[PDB]
Amino acid sequence: DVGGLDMQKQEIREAVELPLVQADLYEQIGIDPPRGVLLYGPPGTGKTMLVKAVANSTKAAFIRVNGSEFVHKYLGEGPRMVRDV
Amino acid sequence: NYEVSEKAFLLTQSKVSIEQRKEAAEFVLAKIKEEEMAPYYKYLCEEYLVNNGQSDLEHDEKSDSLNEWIKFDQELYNELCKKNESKIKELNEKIQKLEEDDEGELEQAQAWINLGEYYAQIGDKDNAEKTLGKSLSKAISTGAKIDVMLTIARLGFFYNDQLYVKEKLEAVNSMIEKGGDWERRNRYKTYYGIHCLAVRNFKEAAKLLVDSLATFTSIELTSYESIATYASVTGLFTLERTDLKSKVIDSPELLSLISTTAALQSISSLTISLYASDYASYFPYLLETYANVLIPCKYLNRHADFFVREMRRKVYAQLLESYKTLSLKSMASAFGVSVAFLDNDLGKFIPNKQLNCVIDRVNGIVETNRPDNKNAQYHLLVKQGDGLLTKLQKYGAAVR
Amino acid sequence: ENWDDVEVDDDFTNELKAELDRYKREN
Amino acid sequence: GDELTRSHFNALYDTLLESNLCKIIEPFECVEISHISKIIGLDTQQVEGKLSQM
Amino acid sequence: LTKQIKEIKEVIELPVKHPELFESLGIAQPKGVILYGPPGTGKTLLARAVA
Amino acid sequence: LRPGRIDRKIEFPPPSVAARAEILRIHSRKMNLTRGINLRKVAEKMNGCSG
Repeated sequence: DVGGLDMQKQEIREAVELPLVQADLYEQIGIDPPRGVLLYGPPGTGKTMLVKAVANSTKAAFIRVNGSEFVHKYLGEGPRMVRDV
Repeated sequence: NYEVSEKAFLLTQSKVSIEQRKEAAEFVLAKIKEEEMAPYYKYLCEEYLVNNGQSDLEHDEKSDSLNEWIKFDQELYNELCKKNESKIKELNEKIQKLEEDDEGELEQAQAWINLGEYYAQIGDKDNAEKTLGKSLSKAISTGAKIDVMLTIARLGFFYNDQLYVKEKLEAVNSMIEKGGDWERRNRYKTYYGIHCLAVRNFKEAAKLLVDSLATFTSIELTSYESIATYASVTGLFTLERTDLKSKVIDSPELLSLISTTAALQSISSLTISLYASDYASYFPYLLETYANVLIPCKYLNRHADFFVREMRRKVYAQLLESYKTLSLKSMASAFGVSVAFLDNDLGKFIPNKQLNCVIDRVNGIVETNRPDNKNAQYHLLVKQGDGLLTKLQKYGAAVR
Repeated sequence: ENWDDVEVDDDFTNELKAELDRYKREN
Repeated sequence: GDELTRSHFNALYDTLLESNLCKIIEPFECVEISHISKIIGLDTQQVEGKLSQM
Repeated sequence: LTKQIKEIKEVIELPVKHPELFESLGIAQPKGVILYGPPGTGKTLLARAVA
Repeated sequence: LRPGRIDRKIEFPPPSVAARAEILRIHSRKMNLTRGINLRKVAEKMNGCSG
């Protein structure tokens, strides 16, 4: 449902879908797969349906936590909610 | 030095191809004379002691080589010591000034790096081992200690040391974190594969020398054509017919070597005859490869017929599954095998439980027994089960 | 070295080349 | 007529022939070698060579 | 960078490992050291190699 | 820029073709690769590439 990003989506599958299938490809070749992923660009262009398309094609565990929801009305609850994720 | 010790052992035993005796005799008196190693010209007398076809003429006139004098003398010894004693005076003069200055850890370590190669080229073995102890304390990073592993490997190839060289090989390659570094894993596919040939492995050696990258050029130590020759040695044991048509035949690494040097007759003639399961063309390639490959190489001729026994039982097992009952005269006229030599070939295996076969001499036919059975698998666990219980009982009673 | 290096072989040396004699004659 | 794809049909000759034997062995084992050659319509030495291959 | 390594070795690294040099010469150890060049420098590994 | 604070200012030149030769065999290889490629030929293909 989203075209034109095949150049960008190809690098996403290598850093997301690829290490979740075969983990020995990075050990034999000797390349450290990126653990974190940041997505830049002006707000309202990418992201959005891209993460949903990758999560649907992977068919595995997926956790989506909003960046503004970590803070809780209680004080010490903030660091505990981050650990539970 | 080049090749370490090869040309010195080429004259040890040669069954055929007398022309190679002249070339091997001219190479040992060339490189050693050109290099700086004094003593390695003297060891020529001690290496051929108690051997057939000795190339040393002193008390034994039976030498068949064209050049019969390898013996150590004082003419070449005096010429090599003048070059060795002159350079060590200049090396010890510059390094001594750096020891008193003590500026940085690079100049202290690099001073012993040039020495580790120098004491090996002047003929010092135990003296070069003491140089690694000083460079170990002067090591900077993990790569500095890798050069110590090279010196242990280079000096260990002369006498073929499978104990200290093989043990310290994996210690440097492991350390804390192994990783995919090219200074360790690549050398692990080469140095470790050499020690597997002396201990008669053929299993773990087939997972390195066969399947690997396309270069592994060590220059002075080994070459590309030398390592590619052993690919067909260990590749015919563990690797089944599925991997012979992929990592051996259709592998692009061996395709360029066949069109370059066709005198090997190993990775090509033996692989095609074994893949086709045709004994008619498989026989003449056994003698040609045994003479020009196994015999000259140092890590092969030590096996020689021991490695030949493994190749013959491989084709007999393939044809065994291709039929149930077959006449002895029919197979003799098909693949072109003699009847008298057929009984001697199968007589070295069947009684050893290597291959299960039934032969009826009344009608002159051969049958096929059950290759795998449930009781045959449990018999191997009897020796393995009692072998463990022996150590638990013996060593358990020792400590008490 | 089980059943291999202890007894070596001591066979299939001059008898291997002798097989080609009956192959190039009777045929 | 395409020389590029022609190399694929040459590989399918031995590929489908090994697949053809799968339809002959449908009644499991205990079949005659001469009966197989009459169904495929080839030489006995050519069929027996491809039977031991699989 | 070996050409630039020998410069920072005899300036930064040298008096640190041997404090008795400049003390016998009567001079003082330099305070700061700054380098400049095109963007995308590999100088990050240079400061890490001194310590 | 006045003396008394920074006594040594070293200029960092941009990596050249010969400078990237030793970098391609160290920084560019963290893994097991093939030695068949040319080190000086790849460095010439990179234009204006820093460390």
